[PDB]
Amino acid sequence: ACPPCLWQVLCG
Amino acid sequence: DKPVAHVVANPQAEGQLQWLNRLLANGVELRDNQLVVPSEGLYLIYSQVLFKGQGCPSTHVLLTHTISRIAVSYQTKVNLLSAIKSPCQRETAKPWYEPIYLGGVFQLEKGDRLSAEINRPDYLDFAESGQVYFGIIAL
Amino acid sequence: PSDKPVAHVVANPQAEGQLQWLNRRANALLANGVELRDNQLVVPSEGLYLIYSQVLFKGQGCPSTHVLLTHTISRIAVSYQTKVNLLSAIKSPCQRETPEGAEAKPWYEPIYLGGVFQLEKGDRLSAEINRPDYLDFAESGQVYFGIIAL
Ligand SMILES: *Cc1c(C)c(C*)c(C)c(C*)c1C
Repeated sequence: ACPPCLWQVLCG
Repeated sequence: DKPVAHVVANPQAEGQLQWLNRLLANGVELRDNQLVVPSEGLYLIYSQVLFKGQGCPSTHVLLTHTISRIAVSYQTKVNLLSAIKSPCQRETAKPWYEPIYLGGVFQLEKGDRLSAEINRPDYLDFAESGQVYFGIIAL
Repeated sequence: PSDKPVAHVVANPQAEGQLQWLNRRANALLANGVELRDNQLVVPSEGLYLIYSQVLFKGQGCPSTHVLLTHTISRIAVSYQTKVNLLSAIKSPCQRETPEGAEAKPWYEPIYLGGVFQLEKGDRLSAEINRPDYLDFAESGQVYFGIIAL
């Protein structure tokens, strides 16, 4: 659904 | 408060990379397979695609993925982020996998349209869920 | 009105055999305190930052299997003038040498790096590679380096 990625910290 | 969007590939769509509609909030819209920016400002833009192939038919295979911008003022397409990959090492059946992920920060203007495109939709892989996507986040 | 420090620089395509970063060509930027000095990004305030970069390598044929491509982002502190790697990757595009019998097929290899780090005011950040001879900036958006405060 929403896997881990390098930017995720900026969208919550 | 801050505009944001995260769209995913339509796995039903054959021979194109089609982003799925209505995920995308606070002014950001999906029109003509592009993301339309509702206000001027700094944005993180990102995307990933996954390619999968059976054997290496010939080393001529090239995969590309690129995010571009069309300014309402410019009306001309400019590449912001782009990468190229050739998977078929020691080419002629062993399956191969190749991801391409792109991301970065850009000043965009109200009404700008953003595209995330590839050259070979025939080689796209939807077997890993939620892993082909395209998004933006206002800073 | 974004008050967070941020930066996105791109390779100078006019610099030959060198990875030279450039500010404010269209679609590049230094905002809110971030500076480009000596080909490095200088952080204006202590805090958490997302750091990222991409480079793209291209080679015409593969004459040795032992080609090695590297890309690394490092940090140097004003307190200690010492270099510490934050992110690094290595890639070998060749698995078989070109059988001369065959002829001159181009290969492409991208390397993208990114992650979150605590940095201190005045820290200097470098994005470097081992083989600028193999760099490809034939096109926009192929090679870049940036940061964003959290
Ligand atoms: C679900 C998701 C994913 C997978 C990424 C990589 C990002 C950057 C964001 C914001 C979200 C919501």
